[PDB]
Amino acid sequence: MEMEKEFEQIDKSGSWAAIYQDIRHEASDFPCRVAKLPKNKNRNRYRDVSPFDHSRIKLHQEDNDYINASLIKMEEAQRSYILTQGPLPNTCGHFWEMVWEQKSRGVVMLNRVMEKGSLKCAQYWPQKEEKEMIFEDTNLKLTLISEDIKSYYTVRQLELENLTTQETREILHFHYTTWPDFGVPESPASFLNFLFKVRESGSLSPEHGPVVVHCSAGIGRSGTFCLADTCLLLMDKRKDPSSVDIKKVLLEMRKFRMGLIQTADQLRFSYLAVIEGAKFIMGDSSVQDQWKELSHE
Ligand SMILES: O=C1CN(c2ccccc2)S(=O)(=O)N1
Repeated sequence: MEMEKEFEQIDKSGSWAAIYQDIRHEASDFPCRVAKLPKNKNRNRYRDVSPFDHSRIKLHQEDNDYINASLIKMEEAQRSYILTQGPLPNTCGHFWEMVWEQKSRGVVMLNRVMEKGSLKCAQYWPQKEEKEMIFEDTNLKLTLISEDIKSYYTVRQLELENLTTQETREILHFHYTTWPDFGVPESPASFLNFLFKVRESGSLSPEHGPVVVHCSAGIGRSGTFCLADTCLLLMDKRKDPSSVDIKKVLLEMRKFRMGLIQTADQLRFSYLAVIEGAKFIMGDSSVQDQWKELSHE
């Protein structure tokens, strides 16, 4: 595959930093006016990470429709994702409101509530079934139905209810717990095992709203996850891994949200995951169980 040759080429000349910095230089620049309004200062976790006005998700409420989230619509691949920051103590209600209004089925969390001794995300979901959460502001109820804890990730079945209409929906929460901030997965096997788990749940299917993906800022780890998934989907459509230009795809994604993929090594890891994942797309069913093994699930 073209990417495989390119990989060795860059790896040989050890120029990932140069390749990565080039993408940053070419990346799109669009207005983030709403995000910067004074009334929204307390709705942003990082002053330097904001959603573009053109692709930001709007909450369905007259008061304030702002939430730090972006709709990444990949027209070519035919899949959309909503990338957002880890919710703040005051935006947990906004977060579930977004999940409801956008009709999402799954939520992918790639960070931990606490990392490097600091709080990177609010405890926005219930940890015990007996203690449901109620969000007054958005009038939503959230209950833990069950959870399947594994070595490095946990899958929870949640029940989201619109207290206004009393409708109920099943939300699946996929939590990757071993992906360090500004870091990379333990191995592509571990990452791919997790991605396919999300895929097998139907959370990424077009019959549901876009899956919600987030880490702390919603650009680094979240970008890596989406880049890998989109690239695998593309070569799957054509059944031709050579037709995928990883850098072009990343640049296309960056038209919807700034700074996707935060380090040169996260870019390098992306190449590894996609090249590895190609094995499955090309008809090798056995590698999935191979990944499950190596992942030390
Ligand atoms: O790897 C990373 C680095 N991130 C980040 C990006 C900007 C500020 C703070 C943290 S992320 O939470 O988007 N994932």
